[PDB]
Amino acid sequence: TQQPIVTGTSVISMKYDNGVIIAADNLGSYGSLLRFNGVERLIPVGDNTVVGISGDISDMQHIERLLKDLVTENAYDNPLADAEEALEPSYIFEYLATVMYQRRSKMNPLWNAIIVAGVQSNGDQFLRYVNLLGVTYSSPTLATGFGAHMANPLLRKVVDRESDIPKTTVQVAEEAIVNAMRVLYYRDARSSRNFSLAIIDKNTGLTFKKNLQVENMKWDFAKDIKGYGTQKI
Amino acid sequence: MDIILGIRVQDSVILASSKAVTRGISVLKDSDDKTRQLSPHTLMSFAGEAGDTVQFAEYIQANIQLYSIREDYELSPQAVSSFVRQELAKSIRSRRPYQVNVLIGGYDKKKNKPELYQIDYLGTKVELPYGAHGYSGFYTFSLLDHHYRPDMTTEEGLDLLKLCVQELEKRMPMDFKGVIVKIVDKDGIRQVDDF
Amino acid sequence: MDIILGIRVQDSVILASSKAVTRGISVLKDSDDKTRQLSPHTLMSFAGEAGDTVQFAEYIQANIQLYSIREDYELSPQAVSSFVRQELAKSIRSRRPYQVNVLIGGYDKKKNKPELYQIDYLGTKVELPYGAHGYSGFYTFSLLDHHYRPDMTTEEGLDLLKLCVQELEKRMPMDFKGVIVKIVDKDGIRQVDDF
Amino acid sequence: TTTLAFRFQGGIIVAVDSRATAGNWVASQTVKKVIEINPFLLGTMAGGAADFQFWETWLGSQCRLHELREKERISVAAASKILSNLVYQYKGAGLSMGTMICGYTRKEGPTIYYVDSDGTRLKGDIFCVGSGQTFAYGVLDSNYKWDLSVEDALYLGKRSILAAAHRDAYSGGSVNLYHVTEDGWIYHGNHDVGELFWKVKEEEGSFNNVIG
Amino acid sequence: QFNPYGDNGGTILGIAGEDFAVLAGDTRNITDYSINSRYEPKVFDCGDNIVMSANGFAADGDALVKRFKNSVKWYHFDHNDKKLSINSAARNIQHLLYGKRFFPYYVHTIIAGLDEDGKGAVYSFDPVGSYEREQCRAGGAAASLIMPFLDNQVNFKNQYEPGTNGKVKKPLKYLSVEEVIKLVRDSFTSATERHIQVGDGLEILIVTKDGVRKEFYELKRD
Amino acid sequence: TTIVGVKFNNGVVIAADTRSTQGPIVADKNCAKLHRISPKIWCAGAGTAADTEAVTQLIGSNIELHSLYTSREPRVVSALQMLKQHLFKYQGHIGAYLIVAGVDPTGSHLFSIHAHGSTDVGYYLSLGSGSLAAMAVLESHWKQDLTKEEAIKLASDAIQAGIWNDLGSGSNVDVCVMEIGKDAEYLRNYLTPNVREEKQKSYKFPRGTTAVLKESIVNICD
Amino acid sequence: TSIMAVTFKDGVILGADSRTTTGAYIANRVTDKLTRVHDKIWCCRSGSAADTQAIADIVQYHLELYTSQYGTPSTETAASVFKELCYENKDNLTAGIIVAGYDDKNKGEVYTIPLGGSVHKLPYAIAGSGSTFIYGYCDKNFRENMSKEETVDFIKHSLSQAIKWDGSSGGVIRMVVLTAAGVERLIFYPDEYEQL
Amino acid sequence: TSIMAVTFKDGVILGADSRTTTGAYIANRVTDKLTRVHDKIWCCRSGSAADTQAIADIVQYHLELYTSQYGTPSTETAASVFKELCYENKDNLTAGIIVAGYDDKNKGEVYTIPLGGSVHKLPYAIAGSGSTFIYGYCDKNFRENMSKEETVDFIKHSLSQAIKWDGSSGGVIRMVVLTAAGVERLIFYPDEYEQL
Amino acid sequence: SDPSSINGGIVVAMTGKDCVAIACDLRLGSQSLGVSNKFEKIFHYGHVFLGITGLATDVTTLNEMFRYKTNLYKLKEERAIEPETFTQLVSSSLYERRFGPYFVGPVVAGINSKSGKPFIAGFDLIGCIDEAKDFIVSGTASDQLFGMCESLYEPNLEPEDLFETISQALLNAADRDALSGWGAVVYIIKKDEVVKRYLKMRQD
Ligand SMILES: *[C@@](C)(CO)[C@](*)(O)[C@H](Cc1ccccc1)NC(=O)[C@H](Cc1ccc(OC)cc1)NC(=O)[C@H](C)NC(=O)CN1CCOCC1
Ligand SMILES: *[C@@](C)(CO)[C@](*)(O)[C@H](Cc1ccccc1)NC(=O)[C@H](Cc1ccc(OC)cc1)NC(=O)[C@H](C)NC(=O)CN1CCOCC1
Ligand SMILES: *[C@@](C)(CO)[C@](*)(O)[C@H](Cc1ccccc1)NC(=O)[C@H](Cc1ccc(OC)cc1)NC(=O)[C@H](C)NC(=O)CN1CCOCC1
Ligand SMILES: [Mg+2]
Ligand SMILES: [Mg+2]
Ligand SMILES: [Mg+2]
Ligand SMILES: [Mg+2]
Repeated sequence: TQQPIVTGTSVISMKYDNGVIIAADNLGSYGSLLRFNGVERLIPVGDNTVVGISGDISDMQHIERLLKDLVTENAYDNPLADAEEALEPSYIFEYLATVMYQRRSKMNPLWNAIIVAGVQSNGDQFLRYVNLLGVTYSSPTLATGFGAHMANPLLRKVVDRESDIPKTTVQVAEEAIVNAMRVLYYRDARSSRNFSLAIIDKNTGLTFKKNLQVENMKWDFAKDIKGYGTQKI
Repeated sequence: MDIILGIRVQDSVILASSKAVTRGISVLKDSDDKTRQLSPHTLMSFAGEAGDTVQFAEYIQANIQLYSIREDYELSPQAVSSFVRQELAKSIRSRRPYQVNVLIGGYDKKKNKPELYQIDYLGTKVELPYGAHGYSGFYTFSLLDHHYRPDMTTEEGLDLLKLCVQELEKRMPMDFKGVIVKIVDKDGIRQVDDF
Repeated sequence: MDIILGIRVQDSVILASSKAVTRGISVLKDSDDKTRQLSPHTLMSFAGEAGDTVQFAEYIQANIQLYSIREDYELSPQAVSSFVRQELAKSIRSRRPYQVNVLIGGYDKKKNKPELYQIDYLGTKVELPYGAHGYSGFYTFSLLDHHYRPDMTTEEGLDLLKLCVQELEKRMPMDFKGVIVKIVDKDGIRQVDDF
Repeated sequence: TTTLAFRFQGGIIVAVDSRATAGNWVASQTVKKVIEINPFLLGTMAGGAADFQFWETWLGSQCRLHELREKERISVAAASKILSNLVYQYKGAGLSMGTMICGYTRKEGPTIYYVDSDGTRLKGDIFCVGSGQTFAYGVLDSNYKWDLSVEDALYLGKRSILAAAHRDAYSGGSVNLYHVTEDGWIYHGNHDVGELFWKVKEEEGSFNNVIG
Repeated sequence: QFNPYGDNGGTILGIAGEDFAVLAGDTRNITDYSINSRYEPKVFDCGDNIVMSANGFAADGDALVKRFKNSVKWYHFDHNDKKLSINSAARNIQHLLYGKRFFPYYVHTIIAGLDEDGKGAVYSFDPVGSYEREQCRAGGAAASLIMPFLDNQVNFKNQYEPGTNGKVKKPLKYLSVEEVIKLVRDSFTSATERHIQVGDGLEILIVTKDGVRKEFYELKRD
Repeated sequence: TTIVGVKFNNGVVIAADTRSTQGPIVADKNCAKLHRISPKIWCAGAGTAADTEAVTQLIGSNIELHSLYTSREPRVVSALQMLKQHLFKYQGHIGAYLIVAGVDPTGSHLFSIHAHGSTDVGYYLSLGSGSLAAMAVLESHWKQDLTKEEAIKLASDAIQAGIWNDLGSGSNVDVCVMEIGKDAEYLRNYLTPNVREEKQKSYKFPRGTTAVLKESIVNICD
Repeated sequence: TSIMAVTFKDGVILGADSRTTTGAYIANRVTDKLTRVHDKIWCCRSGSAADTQAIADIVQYHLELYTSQYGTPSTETAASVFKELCYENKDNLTAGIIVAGYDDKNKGEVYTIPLGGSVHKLPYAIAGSGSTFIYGYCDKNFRENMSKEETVDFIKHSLSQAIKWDGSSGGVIRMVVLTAAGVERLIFYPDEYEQL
Repeated sequence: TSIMAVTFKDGVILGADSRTTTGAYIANRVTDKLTRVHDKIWCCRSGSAADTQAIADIVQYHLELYTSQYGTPSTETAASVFKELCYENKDNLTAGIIVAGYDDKNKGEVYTIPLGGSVHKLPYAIAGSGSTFIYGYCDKNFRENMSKEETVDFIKHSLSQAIKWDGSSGGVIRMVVLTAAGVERLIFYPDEYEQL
Repeated sequence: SDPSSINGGIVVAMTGKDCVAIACDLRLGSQSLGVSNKFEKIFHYGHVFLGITGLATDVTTLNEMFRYKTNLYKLKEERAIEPETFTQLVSSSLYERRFGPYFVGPVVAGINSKSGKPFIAGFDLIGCIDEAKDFIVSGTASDQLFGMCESLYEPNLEPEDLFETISQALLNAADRDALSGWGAVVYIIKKDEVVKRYLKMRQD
């Protein structure tokens, strides 16, 4: 039995025609205190997978070490470690999913919501979710925390079902993700302006973007708003 | 309090009520009459929370007797039961509700028919051929379902009632010290002394 | 379970134990023997938590019978009672304690004396002229205080015991369906069939 | 639930209802509350369903291993005690069980043991277990005799379940009858309460309160 | 305090014919008032012509199916590739479920297939292992909506022969695969209308002697 | 519930879904959440259904009496003041979450009220269980100087977001447009994107299927 | 909330963020927490939105009725009416109010009223959840008899930090200037204050 | 507690107050919250006195045994051992520890370990109950590559404010300077820092 | 101790072509114990029919209350109350007891005598009006009734066909609910004739 202390907020993601995009802000909250601002919550595994983590940061750092150790262990006695027998997104996910469910079954969970985004060896897009309860699910768009409530509605307007994936380009997809991050900054009280974004493409590979900022924000209309009803001046 | 039964037959209503008053680990009394005569042809048995039962029974009794004097007329069992139900229906949303369950056995002189009404503390009224309150029903109802006929005589009703008391005495955990039986018919109310 | 009594007289120990087995609002059985013979001249009655009672009684019985076979010798009532007490004394600090109260009636063949031991579930042993467990004591003890003499015969003890059962049947709330009476003396253990 | 079993001249009658509820919701009308432990032993369901099922199936495995080792049919006493000792180990853990272990052997004759999740083990002539046990008891007690016929005994058990099926909201569906003899149990069919009620009402004249 | 259970919603439905059996289930996955996935299958082919679904808490549901699938695999290794009969699978699942009696799998389980006489078979389980063979069973969030409809349309309950004074019942008969699928589709569209956790899509797995076939139908996405 | 309000050039528009729930069950598939306080002051309500209706009617009744007393068309701030003071008095026990909008001699207005009696002002607002799905759309697509047709589009799009993504919202979209110098136009079922598909089968029973015990004519006349 | 009021040479300035929260969700990102109870008597609102709103309305009613009979009320009088409501209803209220006003005799004045309903007259006052993070900063940087431009910078820099650290605070920084000249509303957007 | 550690040009400086409380009673007004786990690796302790003490002792034991086998440990290594204890025993600990050390390769380094057991490497770190009041101040006033005298003034002024506002903090301001030159202990009394 | 499921019971209403149907079970119990198999839950005031599920004492009390109110209505208005108007009276009456409510699930059914339009409506315990073209359900087997009605129902059914549909909806829903059943009644309502039929159902 736990309670989360230092926490990370929404992780959002979606599929597009050639790959997957995933994003998460760089904040480590300590309750209402916005304590840490340099926290990277997207962690690449190889050149074909990105694990996005929300929830408890101490448990996130534990999961980082496990993934780091998984790459080391896979390389042992493996001449094809950088080829056919490299770590797939599906392998990395199933490993984490196993751990998350085992920990919940011992009444001592890793207090996280995790999204594993990547591209398989045959070119297929991989995007699947897992959390502290061991619950797993996949969808064209996936998001955690507030992202589930606010991002998914926006991302589902682009890709509403399977057949919309080939029709969606990387430009259109990234635009939707960056827009979703702005909306979350408007509305999530435990979000920051600074964030990271990762694109895993079947052709161009892994593109990791750091130190992005929410921009083109609408605040100007605030000056006209006066009082809460009957106030004029 | 605990066991109160009622059986409506062809020409009468029969009420059986347990004699025990227990308070604690002690049976304080074994000859308690858990009933009041509301009018010459209407009888009400009662069971529930201590104090509340008699207080309620006597309060109803006073009201019906007041009506009788004012109008020089006896209210029908249906009318009395409706009055009693409304009083309990008020009670349930009071600061401190009466926790009393009742059976009203009466003979309607205008219809020349016996009538049995079962009313719980919430104010839930039902007319029945046979009725019971508390755990008693869990034994008696199925027994009456089997053996009861609508055209029975008073003597047949008493034998049917003996069958119920025997079953209760066999399977009930608590000693309720037998029952006082009373019959309501065209000639009014009378008590069976040897049961 | 519920009522277990015990009376030590001049030449014997008499144990009375209720026959009822109640489960909910139903008396499941009315002929239950709440006792086990530990050895030819030692009898133990028991009352308490369901299941635990018989499980404990039979476990003790097995141990005493094992001792008898090993040594070709009967343990004294004092020795048996001490063994039983220690088992209950262990039990009380276990993960799940036996919730069983017992009376041990026995005849010591070396001393030629009857002996009655009362032991509760905590392991609290006392030798007594007359004993009881549960609410039974609250009626019987004062009655025995008055009527009991130490030089009484077995027949006088049974009449004294009848006096107790009558009082319990009068004032106890629950119907315990009478008692099975057993006598322990120099000639061993025998049951009174008509009580 | 309503289950009963009683000893008589012709052996044992076992009768059970068929309903299973989860709160007010009727989960099943076709449940089997009699377990066929082996061709000579029967057990009844009341309380936990999986428990009764799981552990009385297990009991049958223990009874089979007994007669393989001892080259002799297991006694009803021994079989019932294997179950009661087992549930006693689990006492506190939350097992829910109320069952009649019913059988007919040479040394014992017809025998019924009430076994409980509290650890209670009672030998007896008549037992009724379940939410509608009190209704069944009323019919049984007023009509039971040791010198009943196999035909009349079967009906009494059927009629007693019907009584409970009617009044008890958590009992009904259908009635399963069994008749236990020394050469084994004999199934006496599934009887829908919906059809049985009207059939009994007319032929017997009972249930005059109900309009048909 | 940490709560190890959750509710992933959804609903499932199994019907048995004369020489076939269907096991249907909606493809929606939820937590609270959010949709996790519009297409997340929970009806699985487990081999040996056995289809299975464990609806309720998805994590427990996936764990159970995974374990049973593995049970089938080891049955082949240990017993010379013998086919696991539907009745044997049912008993095996009871031991899987009851194995966690005091920390249960929060799922209503249903399996479907053909018995050893080639006839359609549906078995249904409670969370802790009690099971029963039936012609008909709905499970999950909308079970209470669908099940009484099945009683009426599959088992012809409360339906009497016209003009017989309610004395002769409507006779029981096997339904065609075409007729069964109609009832499944109407059951789920009706459940989708009145239950918020039911919708998005319907996936049916049909089991005949020839193998396991699939059919998919859109459901309302609101 | 999902409800929204959007300001535009010459007025204000409000919209709402049409789902009503008791637990996970859809009680009403086409309820009316848009409420008339006065001819040109309309209210969208979320929360306890009876409370939003009762409180909107009471204030509406008093607004009419006030309008007759003062010989003036009612103002939105009067309805706002009367609603919040009423809701504050009951310390949140009257669970009404309202979006108040309308036109009056002062101009066009848009407010929100919470159950405990707090009010907000804004150009775009959303309340209810699907307010986050709606607000996501509003935050993405809203701009200053919207036209009438643009505001209706934005509003209904925000409601649709709730309909599809929120399980507490569904069925249809109701709209009410309140423009200055014009009559308010109430557009009941402005969109109906959740029409039930044709059923696979007709369940019309053969006459005489149901068994009957008694028949009798009921007297409704004097 | 993060709110504050600061006296200076020409009068007093009130300052506030614009974030309203229901849990971690921002119900309103453009809230106006600075409210007028009289021409040149204003207040900052923190705590329960419904409570502070109901109180402010009652005070505005009282001061309007005061003005009708006895002319312009003092800032102290306004604070006294606030106190009276907050103290007598302390069991049913969650309101932390800062009262600030401009007299011509008394110049700028600031009264803070915490949860209990006590009154405290101060040179400057800070309040709300985000104020905890700027006690150190404000104490080190406040000076008496500052200019308008200095006081605006003091509030802007202070609330900027309060906003930066407090998740319950954010949006725009509203301000209201109270001097003999009149009433002036100021607004400052994230793109400006965040990079201070 | 109010505690902090600040990196600068020549290395790193740790700082702390001296107040230990059991309720509102000050059990020790001259506490030493800066503790040595290695020659030039020190830590600031906040939270449970018994927990942080037991942890620090175990770490000192681990680093002593590390030194016997593998020579001088890195500051990161020391922080890793602290984390390992704090994370794995998170259910039974209340410890907020700042680890600070001086390598010759890595110069000054600061790692903060909050309640959960997470690790965060920072230019400077603040912690303890009194740190809440100086987030605003410290953020505005911290600069990288400060001098020794500037860093001492930064810590002194910061903790002075933390002490001023936090009742759970007070007494003397202890400091420990970690550079290539060696280890220097500094102390500052109320009469000096209070009137800053 | 959940007032709405102590006694048990159900009510369902449907519309057809120029007709309406309202039906109810006959059970009254005290949790598990079945007490009465004659407890009708449908009442009428003129041509306006009202069904009420829930706590039985409140069912009885409200019937008595609406008889009281409709009788005064008729005396003052000099005409029978219509279904639309009566629906509003029920809603008002229930909301009057907002913070101490009657634990009931009422259902109004009837044909407007002026316009001839079939009308049905439902309420929650607190007064919220649920109007419907097709059907209204209420009681301890409301989930079951929702499932039966949503599949079995079709528009514009003739009175004789509508009877079969509503009856099968109630019977099969009741049989999957422990606290409902023990007999049933169906009212078929045309413009100027009303037929009442007692159904044969399983008595467990
Ligand atoms: C969406 C559907 C929330 O899910 C809306 O808030 C909607 C608003 C609405 C509906 C119809 C007409 C106007 C406005 N709310 C509901 O449909 C509401 C949901 C709800 C249920 C229970 C609540 O408990 C505090 C709060 C909201 N549904 C109802 O009010 C239904 C009709 N009635 C009940 O559930 C009966 N409840 C009412 C509250 O008191 C206890 C009994
Ligand atoms: C910051 C954001 C947090 O303290 C401010 O104090 C802010 C002040 C404010 C807000 C709007 C307009 C003017 C001034 N307070 C809030 O935004 C406030 C947070 C809060 C709620 C309840 C409290 O105790 C009763 C204390 C602080 N938010 C609200 O009032 C919102 C609109 N409503 C709710 O959170 C619903 N509450 C009602 C009270 O009961 C708990 C649920
Ligand atoms: C400031 C004063 C308050 O947070 C510091 O964190 C300070 C840190 C410190 C103290 C001494 C030496 C080095 C560092 N903490 C305390 O003084 C601490 C307060 C505290 C106690 C318990 C806590 O949770 C378990 C958190 C903070 N004081 C103590 O530990 C004192 C000596 N003991 C007690 O208060 C007795 N406690 C023991 C734990 O259970 C509650 C009763
Ligand atoms: Mg029944
Ligand atoms: Mg939806
Ligand atoms: Mg400790
Ligand atoms: Mg101090």
